[PDB]
Parts: sequence; structure tokens; C-alpha cells
Amino acid sequence: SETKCTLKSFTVEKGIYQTSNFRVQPTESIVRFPNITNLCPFGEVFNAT
Amino acid sequence: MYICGDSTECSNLLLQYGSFCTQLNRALTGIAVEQDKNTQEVFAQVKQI
Ligand SMILES: *[C@@H]1O[C@H](CO)[C@@H](O[C@@H]2O[C@H](CO)[C@@H](O)[C@H](O)[C@H]2NC(C)=O)[C@H](O)[C@H]1NC(C)=O
Repeated sequence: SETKCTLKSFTVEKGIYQTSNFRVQPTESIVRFPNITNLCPFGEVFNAT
Repeated sequence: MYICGDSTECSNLLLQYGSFCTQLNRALTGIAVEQDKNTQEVFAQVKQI
């Protein structure tokens, strides 16, 4: 059926055809960053007079 | 895959264009079949071994 879709026809003649791909989907997601705990000093630029 | 690497938000934009990807796939498949035919035609002149 995928071959029928990519060939845009209801009848497929004898042969070998290429249909789409086999891209492997990721299982899950990871995020890694340095463990910096101190908040940035935005009070010395915003909360300033 | 070459133009919009595994990104649906890019494949959707590509789909707004024409059938360029299908045309390129057709051309490259024709090239490969032509090379195979050339190799077959040059060497397989006589069929008896
Ligand atoms: C110092 O900066 C902080 C962070 O922006 C301000 O605290 C917040 O201010 C907003 C806007 O008035 C309030 O809605 C929040 O409730 C405040 N608290 C928190 C925990 O976000 C604070 O107002 C600033 N101080 C001065 C004098 O400008």
C-alpha cells in the first residue's frame, strides 16, 4: 500500500521500488547541563537606582 | 532527509513546494538503472559460458 501511495497508482507493475525510509525514532529524551546553583546577579542591574 | 533532517516542521514547509524530491529520486533511480544496464550490456554479450 505504501508503494501504491508513492507511485500514485492503483496498479503496480513487476519490479522493485523505493518507498519512504526507516528513520529510527528516539526512545526518550535526556538533558545534561552543569550543576550551577547560584542565580545570576540580575538584581544588581534591574533592582538598581 | 538531506534537506529537512528529521524535522516535521521542515518537512511541512518542503511539502508546500512542488514534487522536486520525487523528481530527484526519479532521476537518480534512472541513473542507477542506466549504470547497471551499461555494465550488463558491455560484458554479457555472449550468454554461453
Ligand atoms: C527586585 O526584583 C524582584 C524580581 O524581579 C522583584 O520581585 C518581584 O517583583 C514583581 C513585580 O513587582 C512581583 O510581582 C513579584 O511578586 C516579586 N517577587 C518575586 C518573588 O518574584 C522585586 O519587586 C524587585 N524589587 C524592586 C525594589 O524593584
